[PDB]
Order: sequence, then C-alpha cells, then structure tokens
Amino acid sequence: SYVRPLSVALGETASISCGRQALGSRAVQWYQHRPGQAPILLIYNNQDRPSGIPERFSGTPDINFGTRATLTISGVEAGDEADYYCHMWDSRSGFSWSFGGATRLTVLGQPKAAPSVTLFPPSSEELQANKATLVCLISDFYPGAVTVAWKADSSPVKAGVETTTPSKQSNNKYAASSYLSLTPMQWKMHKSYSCQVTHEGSTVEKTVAPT
Amino acid sequence: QVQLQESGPGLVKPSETLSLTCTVSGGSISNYYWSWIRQSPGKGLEWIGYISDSESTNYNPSLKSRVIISVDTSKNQLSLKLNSVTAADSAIYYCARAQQGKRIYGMVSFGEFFYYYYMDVWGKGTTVTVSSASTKGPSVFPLAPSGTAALGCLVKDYFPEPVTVSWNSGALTSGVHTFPAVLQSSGLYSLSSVVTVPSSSLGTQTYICNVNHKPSNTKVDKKVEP
Amino acid sequence: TLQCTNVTNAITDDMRGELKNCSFNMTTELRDKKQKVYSLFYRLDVVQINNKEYRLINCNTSAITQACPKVSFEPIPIHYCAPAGFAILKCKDKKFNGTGPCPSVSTVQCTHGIKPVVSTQLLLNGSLAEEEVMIRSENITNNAKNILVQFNTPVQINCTRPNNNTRKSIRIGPGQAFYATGDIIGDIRQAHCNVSKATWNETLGKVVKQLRKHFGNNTIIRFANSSGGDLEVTTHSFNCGGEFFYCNTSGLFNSTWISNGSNDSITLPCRIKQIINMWQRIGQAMYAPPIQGVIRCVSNITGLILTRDGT
Amino acid sequence: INNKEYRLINCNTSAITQACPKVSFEPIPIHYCAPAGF
Ligand SMILES: *[C@@H]1O[C@H](CO)[C@@H](O[C@@H]2O[C@H](CO)[C@@H](O[C@@H]3O[C@H](CO[C@H]4O[C@H](CO[C@H]5O[C@H](CO)[C@@H](O)[C@H](O)[C@@H]5O[C@H]5O[C@H](CO)[C@@H](O)[C@H](O)[C@@H]5O)[C@@H](O)[C@H](O[C@H]5O[C@H](CO)[C@@H](O)[C@H](O)[C@@H]5O)[C@@H]4O)[C@@H](O)[C@H](O[C@H]4O[C@H](CO)[C@@H](O)[C@H](O)[C@@H]4O[C@H]4O[C@H](CO)[C@@H](O)[C@H](O)[C@@H]4O[C@H]4O[C@H](CO)[C@@H](O)[C@H](O)[C@@H]4O)[C@@H]3O)[C@H](O)[C@H]2NC(C)=O)[C@H](O)[C@H]1NC(C)=O
Ligand SMILES: COc1cnc(-c2csc(CN(C)CCCN(C)C)n2)c2[nH]cc(C(=O)C(=O)N3CCC([C@@H](C#N)c4ccccc4)CC3)c12
Ligand SMILES: *[C@@H]1O[C@H](CO)[C@@H](O[C@@H]2O[C@H](CO)[C@@H](O[C@@H]3O[C@H](CO)[C@@H](O)[C@H](O)[C@@H]3O)[C@H](O)[C@H]2NC(C)=O)[C@H](O)[C@H]1NC(C)=O
Ligand SMILES: *[C@@H]1O[C@H](CO)[C@@H](O[C@@H]2O[C@H](CO)[C@@H](O[C@@H]3O[C@H](CO)[C@@H](O)[C@H](O)[C@@H]3O)[C@H](O)[C@H]2NC(C)=O)[C@H](O)[C@H]1NC(C)=O
Ligand SMILES: *[C@@H]1O[C@H](CO)[C@@H](O[C@@H]2O[C@H](CO)[C@@H](O)[C@H](O)[C@H]2NC(C)=O)[C@H](O)[C@H]1NC(C)=O
Ligand SMILES: *[C@@H]1O[C@H](CO)[C@@H](O[C@@H]2O[C@H](CO)[C@@H](O)[C@H](O)[C@H]2NC(C)=O)[C@H](O)[C@H]1NC(C)=O
Ligand SMILES: *[C@@H]1O[C@H](CO)[C@@H](O[C@@H]2O[C@H](CO)[C@@H](O)[C@H](O)[C@H]2NC(C)=O)[C@H](O)[C@H]1NC(C)=O
Ligand SMILES: *[C@@H]1O[C@H](CO)[C@@H](O[C@@H]2O[C@H](CO)[C@@H](O)[C@H](O)[C@H]2NC(C)=O)[C@H](O)[C@H]1NC(C)=O
Ligand SMILES: *[C@@H]1O[C@H](CO)[C@@H](O[C@@H]2O[C@H](CO)[C@@H](O)[C@H](O)[C@H]2NC(C)=O)[C@H](O)[C@H]1NC(C)=O
Ligand SMILES: *[C@@H]1O[C@H](CO)[C@@H](O)[C@H](O)[C@H]1NC(C)=O
Ligand SMILES: *[C@@H]1O[C@H](CO)[C@@H](O)[C@H](O)[C@H]1NC(C)=O
Ligand SMILES: *[C@@H]1O[C@H](CO)[C@@H](O)[C@H](O)[C@H]1NC(C)=O
Ligand SMILES: *[C@@H]1O[C@H](CO)[C@@H](O)[C@H](O)[C@H]1NC(C)=O
Ligand SMILES: *[C@@H]1O[C@H](CO)[C@@H](O)[C@H](O)[C@H]1NC(C)=O
Ligand SMILES: *[C@@H]1O[C@H](CO)[C@@H](O)[C@H](O)[C@H]1NC(C)=O
Ligand SMILES: *[C@@H]1O[C@H](CO)[C@@H](O)[C@H](O)[C@H]1NC(C)=O
Repeated sequence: SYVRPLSVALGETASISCGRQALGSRAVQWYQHRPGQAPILLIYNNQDRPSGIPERFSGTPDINFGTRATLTISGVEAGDEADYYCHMWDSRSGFSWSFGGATRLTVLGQPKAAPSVTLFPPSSEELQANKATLVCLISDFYPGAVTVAWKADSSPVKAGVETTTPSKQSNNKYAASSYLSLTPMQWKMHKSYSCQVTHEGSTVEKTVAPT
Repeated sequence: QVQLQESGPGLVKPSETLSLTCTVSGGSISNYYWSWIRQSPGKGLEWIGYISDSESTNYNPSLKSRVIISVDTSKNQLSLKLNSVTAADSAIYYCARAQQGKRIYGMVSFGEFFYYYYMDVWGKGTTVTVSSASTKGPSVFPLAPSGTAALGCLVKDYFPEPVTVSWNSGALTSGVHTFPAVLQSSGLYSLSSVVTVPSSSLGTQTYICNVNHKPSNTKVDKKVEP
Repeated sequence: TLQCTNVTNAITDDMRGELKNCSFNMTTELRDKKQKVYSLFYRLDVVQINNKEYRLINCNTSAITQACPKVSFEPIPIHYCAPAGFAILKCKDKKFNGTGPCPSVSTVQCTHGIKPVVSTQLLLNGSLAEEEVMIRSENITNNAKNILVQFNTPVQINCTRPNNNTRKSIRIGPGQAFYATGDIIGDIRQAHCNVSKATWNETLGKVVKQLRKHFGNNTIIRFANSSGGDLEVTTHSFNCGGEFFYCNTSGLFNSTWISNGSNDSITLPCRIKQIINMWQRIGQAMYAPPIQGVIRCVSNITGLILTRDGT
Repeated sequence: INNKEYRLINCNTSAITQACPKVSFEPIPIHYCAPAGF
C-alpha cells in the first residue's frame, strides 16, 4: 500500500487523519508499526487504548456522525517515528481486511549526532583463507544519512565496496556498515587503507594498515 | 502473561507449501481468536486471515485461494500453510491474538451491529525468504581490538536472513552493537557485531562470539584476542 | 426501466434489498437530450422484470403523482358545522353504544376538533372514552362487521425512521422537478415503533373484559395477527412526518386470554413505501416525496379495529 | 450552451404556454362595483 508522509516538530502534538472516512458508525483501530518489528495496537475501540500505552495517545470517539477518525499524539518524541495504520470498520462497508494506508511520522528538530567510526583490518583467519575484507562500522549519527569513501593510500577505491543504508537504533540514532573486499595481495601491496565517513557537512577518517 | 513466538523455515523454494507455527505461552488457544499478519518490503501490513475460539476459519480474499490456517489444542500451537509461494510472498509473518469487538449502532434485535477484530498482543516475527537459491551457513572471523577499545565478530556470506548474535553466550549485553547485513552481488548476506569494552578488560576477560544461522542449523563460536 | 443494485451490503441477510440504489435514464429540460440519474427506491415500490432490472410498482396499473412537497400531511383538527336552521346533536352518554336512545343530549353548532388521521388496525391521536372501554359494532353477533373499540387510557406509541435521508431534486422538464432520494447520511437502520408492553398488556385486558360481555364470562378469546389481504390492511399503516409506515403487528395480537415485562417495550418492525396507491378507485396513486432528516413521531393509540371469525 | 447552439430562456425554470392568438391583450376599462348593501 501507498505511504503518505507527515512531519511534526519535537515536543508538539501530532494529528494523523485516517485514510478512509467512515460512512456510518465506526470502530477504528490504530497500530504503531516500525519496519522490522511487531506492530503495537495503540487504540482498539474508537478511543479505548490498552494498558502499557501513555495517555498522550488519544483518538476520537464516535459520538455524532461526521467526526473524522484522527489519532492524536501529544508531546511527540523521537521514539514516535513509525508507521501508523487506521484499521477502519463501520456499519456500511464490509469486512476491514485492509489495514489501509500508512502515515510515516517523522519527528523534526532532533539533536544532531556525530558518527562513531571504527575500522577493522582483515583478520588472520580470513587472510589464511586467501580473502581479505575491511569493515567500516558507523554508529550514533543523526540525521541518518552518511557517505563512505574508501582510499587505497591516497588514491580512491570504489571497486569492491558495499554499504548498508542507515538503520534506526534503539536509542533513536542510526548506524551503517561498509565492507571493502580485496584480495590479500592488494591488502599487503598497499601502504594503508582509509574509510572517510562524511555526515552532514563534516568528514571523519579512520585508517588502517598491515603492520 | 500471554506471549507468542513464531517459527518457520526461513527459506522456501518457489511453488511450494510454506508452513509456519505459533506457540502461545501463558494462556490457552481454543478460547481466543488468532490472526496471521505478514509485512513485505515496500508493501504495508497485510492481514492474512484469522481463526476463532471455536476453530472457525476466515481468509483474506487476497490469498484465500491458497491459505490454510489450523490449530492444535493439545498444546498452544496454531499453524499456517501457504502453497504456491512466489518471490512476492517473502515477508515477516507475525502472529497475534485477535479480540472480538461488537460495535452496536442500532438495535441488536434487527441485527444493527457488526463485529470488528483487533490484535492486542503480537509475536516477534519469522523472516521467510522465497528463492530458488540454496541455503548456506556463514563464516565467522574474529576482529581483534587494539578510554576504551572495541572488538568485533564478522559474519560473512550466509543465506538467507537472519542471523542471531550474542556475546559470551548472552552474558555480555552492554555496549553490544549488531549491525544490519549486506546483500552482496553474490547473493549472500554479511553481518558484523561489535562490543565496546573497557581497555583494561583485554587481559584476560574471554570474549566468546555466538553466531546462529538456523536456516542451515550451523551455530558457531569464536574467541577474540590481540 | 430501472437498473437497480442493493445499496451498501452486509447488514442482516434479506435487508440489503429492502431499499435499492436504482439508476435510470431520464428526460431533461430539453426533450432531445437525456440524463442518467440515480435514486434510492424502497423494495416495496419496485418489481423485477425477469438480471437486475426493475420498474416502479404502479406502472402497469396506475398513473403516479408526487405530492407538492410544500403541502403538509400533518392532520389538523376539523370542526364540522351545520348550516343555519340545522343543528348538531351530541350524545353526552359516557357509556353509549352508538345506537339506541341516548338519555343525555346537548346541541352544538360545530363538532369538536377531529383530526383526519387515516390509520389502520390502530386508531391514532383520537378521542378517548370517559368510562370503561366501549365496543361498537352494528351486528356484533355477525363476524363480518368490524368491531371498533375505543380506549379510555391512551397507550402511547413511538415510531421512527432513523435513516438520515437526503432529497435530490431532479428536473424532469421545464418547471417539473422530481424529488429523488439522494443517499443516506450515517447508518442504514430499520424503521420501527415502540409501545410499552406493560400499558399494552393492561389495555389489551380491558378490551378482553368488555369483550366478555358479548360472549360470556366463561368463554376464551384469542388475539391473532391479520389473516391476509393488501399491505395497507395487514399492517399498522399510517403516516408519520410525511413517510408512510407499514408496521407488522404480530407482536401486538399474539395473546390468548383465560376465562378469569414491566420494564421493556415491544417493538414493531415497520417497512416504508413511497408509491402508495389510492384506497377507492383504481388507476391512481401518489408518490410521497422523501423527507429529509430523522423522522420520529409520538402519538396515542386510542382505539382498534378488530374482526371476529365466528374459543 | 457552450458552437451556435441555443435553447429557450425558460426551459430550465418554467413551463411555457403561448397565448391563444384570438385573445386580445388590449386593456378595456373595468368598473368595479360594490354589492347591494355596500
Ligand atoms: C425503541 O426501542 C428500541 C429497542 O430497545 C430502542 O433502540 C435502542 O436504540 C439506542 C440508540 O438508538 C441503542 O443504544 C445504543 O446502544 C449501544 C450499546 O450500548 C450498550 O453496550 C455498550 C457496550 O457494551 C460492551 O461494553 C461494556 C463496557 O463498556 C460491557 O459492560 C459490555 O458487557 C460490553 O462488553 C462486552 O461485550 C462485548 C460484546 O458483547 C465484547 O466485545 C467486549 O469485549 C466485552 O466482553 C455499553 O457500554 C452500554 O452502556 C451504556 O448504557 C447503559 C444502559 O444500557 C448506561 O448505564 C450507560 O449510559 C452506559 O454508558 C450499553 O449497555 C451503544 O454502543 C450506542 O452508543 C454508541 O453508539 C452511538 C451510535 O452508534 C454513538 O452515537 C454513541 O455516542 C455511542 O458511541 C460511544 O460508544 C461506542 C461503543 O463503544 C464507541 O465506539 C464510541 O466511540 C462512543 O464512545 C464514547 O462514549 C462511550 C459511552 O457512550 C465512552 O465509554 C467512550 O469513552 C467514548 O467517550 C447506543 O447508545 C440501543 O441499543 C437500542 N436498543 C436495543 C435493545 O438495541 C429505541 O431507542 C427505542 N426508542 C425509539 C425508537 O424512539
Ligand atoms: C393516497 O391516496 C391517494 C393517492 N393519489 C390520489 C390522486 C392522484 S391524482 C389525483 C387527481 N385526479 C386527477 C383526479 C381524480 C382521479 N380521476 C382521474 C379519476 N388524485 C388521491 N386522491 C384522493 C386520495 C385519498 O384520499 C386516499 O385514498 N387516501 C389518502 C389518505 C390515506 C393515508 C393517510 N394519511 C394512508 C395511505 C397508506 C397507508 C396508511 C394511510 C389513505 C388513502 C388519493
Ligand atoms: C448509487 O450508485 C451510484 C453509481 O451508479 C453511486 O454513484 C457513484 O459513487 C461512487 C462512489 O462514491 C463515486 O466515485 C467517487 O468519485 C469521487 C469524485 O471523484 C472520488 O473522490 C471517490 O474516490 C470515488 O471514486 C461516483 O462518482 C458516483 N457516481 C455518480 C454518477 O454519482 C452512488 O454513490 C450510489 N449511492 C448509494 C446511496 O449507494
Ligand atoms: C399525533 O399527534 C402528535 C401531536 O400533534 C404528532 O406529533 C407531531 O409530529 C410532527 C411530525 O411527526 C412534528 O413536526 C415535527 O417537529 C419537529 C420539531 O420541530 C421538526 O424537526 C420536524 O421537521 C417536524 O416539523 C410535531 O412537532 C409533533 N407534535 C408534537 C406536539 O409533538 C404526531 O405526528 C401525530 N401522529 C399521527 C399518526 O397522526
Ligand atoms: C402489475 O404487476 C404486478 C407485479 O407483478 C402484479 O402484482 C402481482 O400479481 C400477482 C397475481 O397475478 C401476484 O401473485 C403477485 O404477488 C403480485 N406482485 C406483487 C404484489 O408484487 C399486478 O397484478 C399487475 N397488474 C395488472 C393489472 O396486471
Ligand atoms: C395523549 O393522551 C393524553 C392523555 O389524555 C393527552 O393529554 C391530555 O390532552 C388533553 C387535550 O389537550 C388535555 O386537556 C389534558 O389536560 C391532557 N392531559 C395530560 C395528562 O397531558 C395528550 O394530548 C394525547 N396526545 C396526543 C398526541 O393526542
Ligand atoms: C443528517 O445529515 C445532515 C447532512 O447530510 C446533517 O446536517 C448537518 O448538521 C450539522 C449540525 O451540527 C451542521 O453543522 C452541518 O453543516 C449540516 N450539514 C449539511 C450538509 O446540512 C444533519 O445534522 C444530520 N442529522 C442528524 C440527526 O444527524
Ligand atoms: C416515547 O418518547 C417520549 C419522548 O421521547 C417518552 O416520554 C418521555 O419519558 C421520560 C421518562 O423518563 C420523561 O422523562 C420525558 O419527559 C418524556 N418526554 C415527553 C416529551 O413527555 C416516552 O416514554 C416514550 N415511550 C415509549 C413507549 O418509547
Ligand atoms: C437557467 O439558465 C439561465 C441562463 O444561464 C440562468 O440565468 C443566469 O444566472 C446567472 C446566475 O447564476 C447569471 O449570472 C446570468 O446572467 C443569468 N443568465 C441570463 C440572465 O441570461 C438561470 O439562473 C438558470 N436557472 C436555474 C434555476 O438554474
Ligand atoms: C441484495 O441482497 C440480497 C441478500 O444478500 C441478495 O439475495 C440479492 O441478490 C441482492 N440484490 C442485488 C441487486 O445485489
Ligand atoms: C440509457 O440508455 C443507454 C443507451 O444510449 C443504455 O446503454 C443505458 O443502459 C441506459 N441506462 C439505463 C440506466 O438504463
Ligand atoms: C347497543 O346498546 C343498546 C343500548 O340499549 C342496545 O339496545 C343495543 O342492542 C346494542 N347493540 C349492540 C349491537 O350491541
Ligand atoms: C346478525 O348476524 C347473525 C348471524 O351472523 C344473524 O342471525 C342476525 O339476524 C344478525 N342480526 C341482524 C340484526 O341482522
Ligand atoms: C360476569 O362477571 C362479572 C364480574 O366480573 C359480573 O359483574 C357479571 O354479572 C357476570 N355476568 C355474567 C353473565 O355472568
Ligand atoms: C402472522 O404470524 C405468522 C406466524 O409466524 C406469520 O407466519 C405471518 O406472516 C404473520 N402475518 C402477518 C400479516 O404478519
Ligand atoms: C411479522 O413478524 C413475525 C415475527 O415478528 C414474522 O413471523 C412475520 O413473517 C412478519 N410478517 C410480515 C408480513 O413480515
């Protein structure tokens, strides 16, 4: 299904309008879902929310017809970044098989975090296997978007590099990896190998060499 | 009090019957509703179907022609079967308990009501890949270190996702950072796990790296040292 | 020829078809140009062809004329008067039968306020008796003479059509505008009537007592529902705010009484018609235009129209 | 209509009736009278 974006400043109140409006008396469910994780039923009956969910998550009861179903998130924090689904049931329409669209809430105004680059040389057991791989691990950066640049000594290297797209951590920051593959001869025949990690407007370098 | 745990093959050949199971812990199984939900890459949450407390089944018309949901009351295990799988069937299959809600708007006598279901407690998810490619166990290599220092455990060339990683058989839990995998052009994922430990702990707190790739039942271990 | 589908399925079995979403080609202000419009028609106003094709119920028998929606179907009390040189004589006997010598008589120039309410089975918004509950028939021993009972206590009835309808004007020509049923805002519910089960049981017993005087203290009388006939006579048909209700009354005449609830009420499932036919001549019928909003009228039931079958 | 197509001005509001051409629109003086007793 399609995804409709939404941006809310940090600490504000979010207003997520439901995808499909009800034609009659409704019963709307709200699920909080972050990709690669189990969804969390925020609100089951039009305004009933289960235990373990803060009072800042609220819905609209079905009092008089015409009121649209909207999920309200007061005091938005960086953890509120997820996909929110409007499971719309009503008297008129049939069985609500589809969960509907997906509101991609992105909380703005979060503090900028600098990466924590760490480069590892090829292991001995790997070199014993006639293969060699540099790994450049990046973590604790926000906003989650970086650029990796590999250099053999001073000359650039782009043949043999693989990079992960940033992924959100449990502390609401991001992390990515970079794997440069090279024959063990290329690892020895060069003086050093560097991994330049450019995040926002700054670059950070971690280098390694066979010594 | 009630938790759910999925379990699947991880890899299923194209045009073959997928099969997953879901164990309920703490509560019974024949007194609640249970729903299968999957989430594909790029596509949103899709409701597969559900089964009642009386073990009555109702399938989503999107995949009604090839899904069979069951239940085993001897314990708390409910199963799912999906035949004629294609590449588009690869997703994270979740398992959740559906609660029946009776929304009444008019008179219950005339039938002016309707039933809505909602999943209140979910499982954790089972990754399932549909590919003609065969399974392969990973190859673990140590990453020796050099305020504090950091060591790692490289897990390269396995298929398919995922791979669980724990340090010291679950003892070391602080400062651990397991990174997402990398799908190389060869078609195999490559992972890397790293912990940040104090420098003085280098001699000689043994750091054992645990790696488990169930689609090949190839658990391995490896120690790191300068 | 109407192309009809059910409007909004998934309600309660044979209920989606009780009202249909019908679309049809229609004339316009220009005689040479057509228009494809739609309208919500009740099932009681359409018949199939034998496919999903329908037609209005009246087309093979009667012409149709929609009421000018500015006129009000609300009954207003009427006073009948006698011309000069004439007189109206009122029988002020509180236990009067309808025929015979009335001992207390008074003269009036005009009768009291008489609302011209046209109902069936149940006499609505009428005048009450002051003593007992009288029973009037010309030959009560004849089973083919309708019994007209008249309560002394009003047993209240609450009727409603809860659907929030919309009236969509459709110009069928220069000056002519047919008012169709646009759609339904909110829930598609069922029209019904409530009557207090306690008061109806109490008032149904008074009729039994007064019926014993014509058939014996020992006999047993029984209430059954209508034995067939047209729709207007088998149901409590009447008019409530403009729409013409047709209420099933099996829940009101389903009781046997021997020789000698208290909280809830008994509801009456009512259907609704729009093309109501004429009660006298054939070849004529009226289209009741759709009433917007929610309809709910509160009225008294002051009498009945019963019928014996010849314990 | 919006081409050279037209319609009569009244068609979207009112029905139309042409006067019987034998009748005369010429005003004739009228004398209003009161009944007897007035
Ligand atoms: C002629 O005679 C006719 C026949 O009698 C008569 O018809 C009657 O019509 C009226 C209206 O036209 C009908 O009234 C409706 O009744 C509905 C049902 O209400 C009953 O049930 C609910 C829910 O019951 C569940 O939950 C409670 C606890 O909450 C449990 O105790 C129950 O056991 C049950 O839970 C179990 O069971 C479920 C299934 O059975 C399981 O799924 C569940 O897991 C559990 O196991 C009760 O809450 C009601 O209690 C209220 O009423 C009692 C008296 O009965 C009062 O003491 C007090 O006021 C209570 O609050 C009741 O028992 C109502 O749902 C409905 O009202 C809603 O719908 C309308 C339109 O649909 C809305 O406009 C309205 O605003 C209401 O919306 C609220 O509620 C819904 C439902 O949850 C919410 O989704 C919605 O968001 C909104 O929530 C807001 O308000 C809530 C309270 O209102 C509040 O809690 C929320 O936090 C939020 O603020 C409507 O009133 C009536 O049923 C007809 N009669 C019959 C017999 O059917 C007609 O009127 C007569 N007259 C004429 C024609 O003139
Ligand atoms: C609806 O009834 C009608 C429908 N359509 C016309 C009509 C069309 S066009 C025309 C003019 N035409 C050109 C000249 C004469 C014809 N010539 C061409 C020969 N008159 C009617 N006219 C008198 C009517 C009645 O009084 C009557 O029978 N009711 C009215 C009151 C109710 C009523 C209330 N509340 C009720 C209805 C159903 C259930 C319960 C209560 C009962 C029946 C009447
Ligand atoms: C009775 O049936 C008619 C069809 O013959 C229904 O009319 C059609 O209803 C659909 C659904 O609402 C309309 O499509 C909608 O169009 C809007 C405007 O572009 C769009 O935003 C929606 O997403 C949807 O596609 C359609 O236009 C409409 N057509 C006409 C001619 O009215 C009618 O709603 C039915 N009525 C009832 C009471 O069921
Ligand atoms: C029996 O008599 C009673 C009392 O005269 C009738 O009740 C009347 O019903 C009409 C329509 O059902 C009511 O008119 C409506 O008023 C509301 C409120 O202003 C308005 O929103 C509507 O559009 C409509 O105009 C009227 O107020 C009401 N009168 C009273 C005193 O309640 C009843 O309909 C009669 N029943 C029969 C079968 O004759
Ligand atoms: C006009 O058509 C209606 C619809 O068929 C006819 O009403 C039916 O009459 C038959 C008897 O011939 C009944 O068995 C059906 O139940 C009636 N249909 C109903 C009530 O919906 C009506 O007879 C026709 N009128 C004429 C003059 O032919
Ligand atoms: C239903 O019956 C009650 C009881 O007779 C009516 O209320 C009386 O109405 C008369 C006529 O105006 C008054 O003189 C009485 O004083 C009223 N008594 C009470 C206790 O209200 C009521 O008007 C009737 N309702 C309808 C719609 O006819
Ligand atoms: C029936 O539906 C109409 C709309 O189709 C409702 O009219 C609305 O009433 C509210 C009253 O708060 C107004 O604010 C809106 O502007 C009205 N809308 C229109 C289009 O008129 C009406 O309230 C409904 N009736 C009931 C009883 O719910
Ligand atoms: C029919 O409806 C009327 C009004 O909607 C009901 O009369 C009300 O009864 C309550 C009893 O708690 C009183 O508090 C109100 O003042 C009454 N309203 C009026 C306008 O008199 C009546 O009870 C209903 N009867 C049935 C059988 O449903
Ligand atoms: C019938 O059609 C006429 C012709 O367009 C309409 O008259 C126009 O009304 C608009 C306002 O909506 C004016 O701006 C134009 O000047 C009018 N045209 C004239 C005077 O030639 C008329 O409103 C239509 N009637 C209806 C009921 O829709
Ligand atoms: C309306 O619904 C009834 C009951 O489901 C069904 O039998 C009938 O065929 C439906 N009619 C149309 C036109 O869909
Ligand atoms: C209206 O007429 C056309 C013929 O031009 C026909 O195809 C269509 O089905 C008609 N519409 C209805 C609702 O009968
Ligand atoms: C009606 O009551 C009068 C009162 O005397 C009586 O003579 C007459 O026989 C009664 N008629 C019927 C049909 O009950
Ligand atoms: C009343 O009907 C009965 C039979 O139904 C008959 O014997 C009797 O003569 C009738 N009474 C009158 C006054 O006609
Ligand atoms: C019938 O019983 C009543 C008492 O309820 C009594 O007054 C009356 O005289 C009795 N009549 C006959 C004919 O038995
Ligand atoms: C009378 O009641 C019987 C009992 O089920 C029912 O079959 C019949 O349709 C009812 N008649 C009317 C006119 O309601
Ligand atoms: C009237 O209602 C009874 C039960 O309430 C039902 O059996 C009967 O069929 C109904 N009659 C009609 C004509 O719908």
